[PDB]
Amino acid sequence: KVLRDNIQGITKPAIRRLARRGGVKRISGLIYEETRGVLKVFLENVIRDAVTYTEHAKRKTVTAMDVVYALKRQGRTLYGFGG
Amino acid sequence: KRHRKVLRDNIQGITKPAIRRLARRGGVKRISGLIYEETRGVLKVFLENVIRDAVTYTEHAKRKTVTAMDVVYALKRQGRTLYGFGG
Amino acid sequence: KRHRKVLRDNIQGITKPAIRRLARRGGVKRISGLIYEETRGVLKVFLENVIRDAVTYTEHAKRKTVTAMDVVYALKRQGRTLYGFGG
Amino acid sequence: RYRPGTVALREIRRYQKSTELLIRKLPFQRLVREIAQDFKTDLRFQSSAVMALQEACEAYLVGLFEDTNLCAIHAKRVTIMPKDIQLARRIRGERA
Amino acid sequence: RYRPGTVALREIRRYQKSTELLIRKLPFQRLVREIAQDFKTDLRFQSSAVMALQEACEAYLVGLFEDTNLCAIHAKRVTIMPKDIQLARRIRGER
Amino acid sequence: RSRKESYSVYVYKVLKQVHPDTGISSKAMGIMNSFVNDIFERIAGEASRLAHYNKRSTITSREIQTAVRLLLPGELAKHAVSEGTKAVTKYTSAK
Amino acid sequence: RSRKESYSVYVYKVLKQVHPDTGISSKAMGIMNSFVNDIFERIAGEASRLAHYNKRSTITSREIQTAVRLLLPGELAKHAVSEGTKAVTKYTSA
Amino acid sequence: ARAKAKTRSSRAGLQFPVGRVHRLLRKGNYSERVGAGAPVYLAAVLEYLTAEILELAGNAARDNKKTRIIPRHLQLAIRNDEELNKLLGRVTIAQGGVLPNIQAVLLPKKTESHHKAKGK
Amino acid sequence: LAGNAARDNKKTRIIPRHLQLAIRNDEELNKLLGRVTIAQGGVLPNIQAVLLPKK
DNA sequence: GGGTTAGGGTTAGGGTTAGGGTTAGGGTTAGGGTTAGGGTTAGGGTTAGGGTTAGGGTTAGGGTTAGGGTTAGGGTTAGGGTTAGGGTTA
DNA sequence: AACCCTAACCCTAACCCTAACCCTAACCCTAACCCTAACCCTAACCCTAACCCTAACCCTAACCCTAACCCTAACCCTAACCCTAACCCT
Repeated sequence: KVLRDNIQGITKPAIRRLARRGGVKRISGLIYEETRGVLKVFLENVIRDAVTYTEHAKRKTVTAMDVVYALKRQGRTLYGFGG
Repeated sequence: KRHRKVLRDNIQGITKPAIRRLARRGGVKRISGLIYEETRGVLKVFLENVIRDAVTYTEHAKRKTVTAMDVVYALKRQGRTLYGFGG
Repeated sequence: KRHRKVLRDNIQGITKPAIRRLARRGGVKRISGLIYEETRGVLKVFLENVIRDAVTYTEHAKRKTVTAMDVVYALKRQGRTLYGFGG
Repeated sequence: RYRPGTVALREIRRYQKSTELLIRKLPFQRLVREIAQDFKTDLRFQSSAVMALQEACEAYLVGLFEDTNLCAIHAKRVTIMPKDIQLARRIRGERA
Repeated sequence: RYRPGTVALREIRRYQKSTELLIRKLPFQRLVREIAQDFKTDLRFQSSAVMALQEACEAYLVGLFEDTNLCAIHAKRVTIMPKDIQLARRIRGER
Repeated sequence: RSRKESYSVYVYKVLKQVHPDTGISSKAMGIMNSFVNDIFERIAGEASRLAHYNKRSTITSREIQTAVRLLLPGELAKHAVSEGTKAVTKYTSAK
Repeated sequence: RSRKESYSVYVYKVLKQVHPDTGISSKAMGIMNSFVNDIFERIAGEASRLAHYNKRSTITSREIQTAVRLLLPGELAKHAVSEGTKAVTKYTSA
Repeated sequence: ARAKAKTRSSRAGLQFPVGRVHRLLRKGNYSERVGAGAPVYLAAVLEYLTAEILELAGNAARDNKKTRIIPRHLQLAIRNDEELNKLLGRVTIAQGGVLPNIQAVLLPKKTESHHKAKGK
Repeated sequence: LAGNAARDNKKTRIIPRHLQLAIRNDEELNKLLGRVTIAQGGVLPNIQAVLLPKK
């Protein structure tokens, strides 16, 4: 739990090269806030799912297996970490 | 003299004024020209997929009658839990 | 009613005693694993882009029977003239 | 001559306030029978099955038309384009 | 003097031909820890878990940006708009 | 006569309890019957996987209570959890 | 310490059979291990529902053969079906 | 030890069957051993959901002067609540219909200025 | 604003009612003329939700 | 679930012309990029110390199962409380 | 927000096993926790080089006009195709 200086963790030049990987050439101005809000909502959902899972297992450590299972339940079968 | 099977004019079963009131239910005011063919092709592809799924299901059950339960199960497997008919 | 064999020959018949017999006339001695399958497919276009020409020719004269006089004009467009059965 | 712009909304409200079928039954049954004959011959159909098929097709068509209209109205255009359907299908992930 | 229009494509190709991480680790860990503290206190995090979280977030952001660019380029506009993200989220069914 | 299982008496009793002088229609009964069987295989199906992921095989009251917060959203999940806790308390109080 | 089940020897043997002088990497082994377990619960999971829908409880060779055409697309489904039929024929022969 | 008729089972107004779920879960190939408090929780959750759906559909049915629960009423009630729509987002009710809602940005003339002149 | 408010009633003439409807609608114009009571303009059709026959 | 014989009336399918909706051409005047410069702030080594992670006997409170009794529960059956259309009134 | 005349489907009783809910004893099998020690999360810092931040000059890009003409908007006589009972079987 830090101050409200981590929510603004997404800069502006660093997100320019991030969108360039998909094929975006020019962005805008309010994108730095809209993308941050969408990422915050999605992360709240995934964190809530992982918390419910670790509460079912009666554990206090969010492991990679629980995150993979929550992502698969949402509809994103992530590979690599876990099993 | 006494035979005949099926043809292919049934593919053009979607008219033009009848599809105008169909799109008006969702909120469409004006359509176009090639929509009558694009929508027909998309409907044909989707119906081929659903019919293939129902045929595979009725072949698993070793039946020749496509019932409503098999169609509902195939739609739920695709991602459309249809209610009303079946159980 | 009608016969259940409405398949109308799903490109079959020409199998082992036919493809091998046709290849033995040219000079083919042995046949590998695949060889077939596509052998019945390469002959589908030969009847797809030839019989359509005869149908289009018979449609111009307001007829409905593809006689032997129209099958020679379709093959002459591709570049394979046949003598004898045409006339 | 009066300006159009009111009969369309009236027809939209009338068709939205009613739950009647728009597509016929026998043509759809013949179409699905011809489609089923392409995979395996000697196949029959029922009434509830084709009814559920017609309902699912109507729902899918309504959703696709609504998505197309919502995509076209956001580009300062009251009408839709034939490419908008392919765009919506590519976004939704139906054809990739 | 090079005219603009080539450095962007060069950077795009360079970032597409490489598989390196772009977002940091400690800020993301602090962010997810602050988010987890809103539901229940006394919670910890691992390394593979936050790595998978960062990978999933990067994939989701890449997909969202690609969808936004594909929606914006079809309206005779080379740039994207803040409403295009909400439009793509409404079409995909995320809201 | 192999009769089929259907939820009709309980549905009618619930409807009469929450709304007097009311009833169900023809297709509405089949719609509710297909809706009950749909969520019946969704909530109970996740409990088996949740028990298997922890090397267990006992689906008790906590396995169903935790599955509520996963399927149900927010306010409905808390209400269902409170109702289930009150029900299990009334059950454990008197048999 | 209780060992963990992983598909490594069979994967390496298959890779050596289809491509000599080749091998697997570090994360590629975990990716393939997570990919095998994903389809393992998808094909076998549909067979149970297909057997329960017909008031049965026997998952034989036909229950897995029919599930191929549902999960796999077109050409891959026919190839997998042919491979499974040839395998069950070689098994029933000797 | 029969004594008198001890009425229970459907206690606390729980009209849902507290037992058929346990019978359907044992033979449903879900788990090897099933507990006793799980069927009670499942029945309570199902009954609460059904009661909420019925009480939210009846109020919409009474608005159109209809004391019957038609599929149109259920479709209008499910697509109205936020949580009910988020839970049943992919479910399509047969013979339901779309919610009556128009759309803005439809007239292109808006201002309708005088392109001609006052004097002919 | 008055013309835009009057064009909705199929009347191309600005009346004091249309002026009152247009003034009491914009947020920037409401804070300026908040103490101004336009004669022959009425009020705005605003009814509380508790007064309506709900459930 | 198919397949028959009336029928007939709502629905589908032939002209038509006139009004506003894309499309085509010319600056336009506001709008992103970059290369020259500098002042970082994130990319790498050395630790080391506490704050967590990770296996193992041992219960007793958490469960699982073969037997009844039985309250609650499942197909039929009326006659009445508002539900659909048709002229009126609005 | 005629609500009514039409009017059958939602409508309260009732009801006969009745098939599942509960009982009643046995078991039996399913979670902490206290020793513990190992390695991974985190805590201060140095450098220095690619990485990042900030003005000037200007060449394409989006938008607002102007005329312009061809497609989709709205009857009309139909009269073919879509329903609406009623049995009848295989």
